[PDB]
Amino acid sequence: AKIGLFYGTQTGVTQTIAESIQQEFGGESIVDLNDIANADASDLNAYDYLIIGCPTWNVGELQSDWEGIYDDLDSVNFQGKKVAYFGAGDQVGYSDNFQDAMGILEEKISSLGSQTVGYWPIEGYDFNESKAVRNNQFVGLAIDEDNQPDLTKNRIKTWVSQLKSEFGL
Ligand SMILES: Cc1cc2nc3c(=O)[nH]c(=O)nc-3n(C[C@H](O)[C@H](O)[C@H](O)COP(=O)(O)O)c2cc1C
Repeated sequence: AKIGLFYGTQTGVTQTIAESIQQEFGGESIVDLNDIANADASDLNAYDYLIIGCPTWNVGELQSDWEGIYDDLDSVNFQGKKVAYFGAGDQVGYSDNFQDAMGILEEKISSLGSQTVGYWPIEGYDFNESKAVRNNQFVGLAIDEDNQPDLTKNRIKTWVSQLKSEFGL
């Protein structure tokens, strides 16, 4: 598969989202699914297209597995790669840090030469601050199973549909 999806999860929500995304793209022949806990930063070198999934924890912090590999990202050559992002979060309980992890990873990875694709509009959400917002759009798909579980299915479908174009599909 030409697309590599790497996710991190604490309670399993980001994993479920990741599995749905793979399914929407067309299955394992289209998208390789990997838990970042079982990977090396160098594993990211193999793809032209990447999808990064990471939930935010403990007030604007990266999920533990992403935190662990964070300093190793500098060794990956992101030049020429197109990267999309997604994350699970809680806009009500953490309105001042909603989807912060997604924003932290995007800032790092994009500064290393990659091009971010898959921006998502902020309509329908209610939050105060987020490090994942640029030009009034999220840098990736913001899922909220804690407060908006009924919107998830459609959010994934629409986002994947828009992504296909960007990933030469
Ligand atoms: C104690 C605690 C702190 C959290 N901190 C944040 C936060 O700062 N920002 C946010 O958007 N969500 C935050 N969340 C919400 C989680 O990201 C959300 O529950 C998500 O579904 C967890 O996904 P996981 O199963 O993939 O780890 C927090 C959740 C808990 C329980």
